[PDB]
Amino acid sequence: FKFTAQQHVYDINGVKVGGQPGEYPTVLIGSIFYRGHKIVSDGQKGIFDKDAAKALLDQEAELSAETGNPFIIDVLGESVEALTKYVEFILENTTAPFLLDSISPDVRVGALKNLGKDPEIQKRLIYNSIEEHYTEEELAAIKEAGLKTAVILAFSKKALKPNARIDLLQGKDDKEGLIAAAKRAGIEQFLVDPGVLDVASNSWTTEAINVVKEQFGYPGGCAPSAAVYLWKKMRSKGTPFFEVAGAAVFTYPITQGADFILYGPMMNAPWVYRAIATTDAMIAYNNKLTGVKMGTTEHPLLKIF
Amino acid sequence: FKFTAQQHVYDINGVKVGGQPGEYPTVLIGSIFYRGHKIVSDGQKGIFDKDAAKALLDQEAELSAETGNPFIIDVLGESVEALTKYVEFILENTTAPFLLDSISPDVRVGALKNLGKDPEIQKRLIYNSIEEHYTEEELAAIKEAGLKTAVILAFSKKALKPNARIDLLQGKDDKEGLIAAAKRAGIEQFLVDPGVLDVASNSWTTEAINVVKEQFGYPGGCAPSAAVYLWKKMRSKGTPFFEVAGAAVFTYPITQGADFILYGPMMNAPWVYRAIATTDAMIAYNNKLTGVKMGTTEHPLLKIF
Repeated sequence: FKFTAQQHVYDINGVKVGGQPGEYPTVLIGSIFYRGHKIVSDGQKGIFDKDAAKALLDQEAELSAETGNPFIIDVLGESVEALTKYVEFILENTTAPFLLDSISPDVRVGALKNLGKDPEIQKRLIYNSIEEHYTEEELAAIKEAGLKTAVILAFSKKALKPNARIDLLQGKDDKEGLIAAAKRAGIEQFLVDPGVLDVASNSWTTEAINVVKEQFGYPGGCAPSAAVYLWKKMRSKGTPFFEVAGAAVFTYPITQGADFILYGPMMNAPWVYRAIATTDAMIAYNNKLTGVKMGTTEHPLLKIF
Repeated sequence: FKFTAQQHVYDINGVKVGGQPGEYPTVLIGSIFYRGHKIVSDGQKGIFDKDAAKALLDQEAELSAETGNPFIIDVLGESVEALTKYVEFILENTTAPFLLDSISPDVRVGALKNLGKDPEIQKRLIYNSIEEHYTEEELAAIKEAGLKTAVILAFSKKALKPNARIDLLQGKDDKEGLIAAAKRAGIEQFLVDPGVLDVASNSWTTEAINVVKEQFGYPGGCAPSAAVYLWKKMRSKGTPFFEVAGAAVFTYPITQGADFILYGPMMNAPWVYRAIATTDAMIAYNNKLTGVKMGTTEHPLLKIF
């Protein structure tokens, strides 16, 4: 299958994201300094294991080189002080782009203030996320930082149908669309995450990704990790049950033409990369029938066999 | 996914197979007495550990009850003596349908000859397979047995592309094709397996399954286990890398609307059931969008969470 709209392929400090199915490998986004991460001893001050963080980053580079799946780091923080330190460390200890990420918007806003309108921040920092309840101070913070790429969380807990993403992105009635809001903050590149409620509803998330790519061509992806970790029945079964079950959830959106996955904790990268790379290789082999051409030689199809 | 043709749903001794995606759970087909299966002490005579074989069968029943994925047993033999004894054991020690399976047509034919005319054989035994080298003797033997269900195997290194596998199935030029051959043997129910050449080309297998369901409405599935076991680079990595990779391969045809998977050795059932059930739950959650109704309450979506 192929999408009608010409697909946006963004180049985020070397990382290609988007395209027609089989054109580009899945971009894999691993979480670090998340709530309960054992390498963080104090989430308020940002006291973290630099050796263990470096080792996770080096492992991501090695898996990325093995499969050809590019990586963006999901950097989480619970305070301005902590997320600022986390971001400074990520900037120095990898070349990867990264998500500035937090549960609390005020943590993202505060961290942007500290980081300033640094040209490296504009090239490597992706705002996570512009959500339905965005504030003017949030858009001002993004604009002062001079950011160019954001995750658009195209999720409304009152608008669960895939077709409603057209309304959320474009706007409807008196409501400014999320794309219009991002553009006001100076954002030019939109990674669309339609949101995941639970594991089963990942099928609606992936259908929403298809609508967005079909009609607008923005790269589409999602973040099923929270839904997988709340599946206590699977998680307590141990190896390899939790891993294959996770693999089934994380690969599913890719089988329907999604462009990126937030796969959760980076410690799971070794099995996530191998499953995702397997799905990419099979999708790209289908190119041979569709005439769709790979946009890079760094593709799992040419690497993992 | 929703398929053009009206789908054929077979009821094989209580096991539902086929339909629109999300209508019925994936049927999982585990292999027993395969080459090198260590519970077999003599593969020529069919001497095996009956308690160990019973333990695999009981485990399949337990996993099936957990997820709601029905099971058919893939019963392999390398001799008429062995496959006859294997079939007699499976008849008495499970209620499940099974594949009468051998690489050697002579072994399949010989074993079928031993089993005679038996309504239990006609209801439970699925011939594996009607394939490109079929003989009139083999069709006559199937007709004498009064079998009604067969695996139609389009695996041929003279039919690599999906549309060439459809030509093998429906017939072309001087060939009646595999479906026409099965019908002359009195087969009325066709489980179509386009074959797996290698891991990457599981997408071509899946494209062939899609054409079958689009045009004919016959249940479609495949047997990717050999291709996964021959993947030295991935298998070398061990647990859980081999399994998540295997799960990516086995779930992929299900994400594109396939009806059944031969997942290889029954010992792998514990992780195969957990991955496949996960994909099924996500597919069934789509049912409102596709306009599909579940045909049963025994569905992973209603059981595994």
